[PDB]
Amino acid sequence: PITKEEKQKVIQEFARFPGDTGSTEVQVALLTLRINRLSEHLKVHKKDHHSHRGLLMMVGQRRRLLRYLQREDPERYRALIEKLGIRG
Amino acid sequence: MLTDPIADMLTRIRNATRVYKESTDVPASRFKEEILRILAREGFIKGYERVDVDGKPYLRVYLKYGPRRQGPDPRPEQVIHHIRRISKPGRRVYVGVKEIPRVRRGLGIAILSTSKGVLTDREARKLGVGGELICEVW
Amino acid sequence: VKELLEAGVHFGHERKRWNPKFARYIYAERNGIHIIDLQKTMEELERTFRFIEDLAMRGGTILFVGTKKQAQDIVRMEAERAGMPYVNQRWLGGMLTNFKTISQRVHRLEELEALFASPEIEERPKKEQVRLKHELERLQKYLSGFRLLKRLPDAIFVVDPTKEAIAVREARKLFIPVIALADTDSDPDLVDYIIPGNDDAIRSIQLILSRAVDLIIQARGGVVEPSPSYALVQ
Amino acid sequence: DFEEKMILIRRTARMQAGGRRFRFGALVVVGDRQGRVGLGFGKAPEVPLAVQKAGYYARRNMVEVPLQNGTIPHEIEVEFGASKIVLKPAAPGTGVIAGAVPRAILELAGVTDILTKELGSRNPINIAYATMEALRQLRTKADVERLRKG
RNA sequence: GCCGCGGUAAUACGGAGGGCGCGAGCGUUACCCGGAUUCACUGGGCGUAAAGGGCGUGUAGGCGGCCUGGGGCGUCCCAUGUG
RNA sequence: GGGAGCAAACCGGAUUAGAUACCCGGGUAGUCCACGCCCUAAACGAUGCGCGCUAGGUCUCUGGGUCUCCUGGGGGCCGAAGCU
Repeated sequence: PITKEEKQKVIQEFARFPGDTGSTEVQVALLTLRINRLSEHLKVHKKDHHSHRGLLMMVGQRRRLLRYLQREDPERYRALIEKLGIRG
Repeated sequence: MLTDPIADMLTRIRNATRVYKESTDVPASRFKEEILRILAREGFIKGYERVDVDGKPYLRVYLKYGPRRQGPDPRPEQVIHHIRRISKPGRRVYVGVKEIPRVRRGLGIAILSTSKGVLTDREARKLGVGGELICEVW
Repeated sequence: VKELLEAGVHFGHERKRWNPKFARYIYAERNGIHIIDLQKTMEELERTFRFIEDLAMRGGTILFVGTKKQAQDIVRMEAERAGMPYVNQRWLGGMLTNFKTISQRVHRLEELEALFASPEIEERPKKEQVRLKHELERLQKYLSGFRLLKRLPDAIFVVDPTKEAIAVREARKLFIPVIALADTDSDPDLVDYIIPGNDDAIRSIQLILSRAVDLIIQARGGVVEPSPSYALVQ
Repeated sequence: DFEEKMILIRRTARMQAGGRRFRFGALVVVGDRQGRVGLGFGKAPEVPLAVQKAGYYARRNMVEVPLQNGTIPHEIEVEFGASKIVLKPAAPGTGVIAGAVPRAILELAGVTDILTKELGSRNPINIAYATMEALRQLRTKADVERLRKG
């Protein structure tokens, strides 16, 4: 899966400030990481549907967040979405 | 997640009562206490008071019931045999001054929110106003 | 005098097979059993006897009942030793509620009680000599304490209510003050004068039933010593 | 002894070898006309017997109808099983506007003016017991605040 | 009119005596509202009576916790025009 | 592509008045796999989802604790009030 070690790298990379174990920026960055991972997966196990479902959720959840973000603040929205390179 | 907190308060009350309980704790809400104050200022409950369930501020609401009864089902009659919200979030209910309800041929009440405070089927009428027909008790 | 007696060995009963209603009368759960709060017990005893007394002094009859073995006998005593009707055997259905009709048997009792001593015994075949004689054995077997007054009670005292809740019911439909010694395996609500306390250990039963009859008599004149309580009392 | 007018009488039936056996149900109302009405449903092998029992059972079951000026104290809706019923007090000299049942009962109730309506199942028996619980649930400005003393 | 009636004793058909109703009218057919809380805002429902979508994800839309302040569109009051 | 067993259809044998069946002996597609369609059902708890409120008892799967007990999640039974 994802090493605690790698998972952190992400977190430490998006934390709006030292510490910051949660938050939008993060929750998103994280979901993403999981998504692609899971993506690449199913891109191999088309037959693995149940897991597909999980993607969607992960997928929507991210939608949600960004939406809040975009709403609350556009600035760091463009920022995040940009750095993660999303919304295609 | 509670859509209409008020309708809840009533229900919490409408349930605690149906079983004969000392007091019930409805979650803190200025506007809620109003329906409470009025609820008591009209003699439907012993009264109430603020509390806190671990940083969680609620409102103890003491229920008033009747005298024990003679015969089967010696269950004491209740002060509130009926409370039901009117204006719901799914359908706001507004009334003009001439439209205010006449709860239980006068024996009843009809709390409601007005531009100038929270009044009842008489009070508001006396003030000659109108507003969101919050509900009705009796 | 009171406390000590009770505190002696006459409180705390049924365990884990209770009724939440009766949660107002109970101190704690020691090693399993529910330890009823005597402190409160007392308070209730009061109002109860108050009533009893406020009735025992106005020419009112009471009906006691206890159809459980671990409390039969005694109830038989305390009743005769007070002239207060009672039920020790099978509490027939519709007694209070169908008195007029149950009475019909009481009358049938004497109907025989009289034919018992008579010259008509010279005749009559063995068929009936056995029929009647037997028909009386049982007849007399159930009404031994349900005769006295040919008028409904002004109240009724009882051991385990729920055990005889049926009587209770009858009582309640006919509007009749209900008083009784109930433990944790019963619901108060439908009990007017509640004597909270053990309903099986004859120890508590005797006591609470004893001081009850005395009190029934204190309002009549003739204060004496207790009644035959011990004979095999543990 | 009061007015004693019977709502309805019927002939039920049961099955058994050789044939069906009958019985009769009589529903009766008994009111003085001052605020006391009783509702007794009597069943027995024969019309008369039924009737009577209804009366007896009735008297044994009555209720204090808190009249007022000749009408009810306030409006009331009472659902009893399939049946439902509305009761609205009308100004004096109005009439007792209700169906056979609520009437027969309300007439002896003592009311002279009351607006009504049977809702849901119109079954006699049930509307009958329905009407009762209706009355049996009425209130006066007195016994109203009599409760909200405090 | 709905329920139903007539198979050789029909209060249901046809005549008669009688009776009830309304009356210069009385009936019939047609159509609208009612009763019908039987499209249900007032005022209904879906476990077995007709009625939960095979399940999920989610767009629009509908609905929304607690506290303080600004605006005042909804809402409410007064006056006036109008009707 | 694969094919042992079973098995609509099919053929025999019986049963029966008949037996296009139930029972018996055989038997193909299918049932299997890959990839792609079809998208139905007594697709049932015949009970939409989310949240709040309203006695307990019992046994059971699983998590935590200063572990005869307390507390969290799920599945069953019996049942307060109340509903029908």
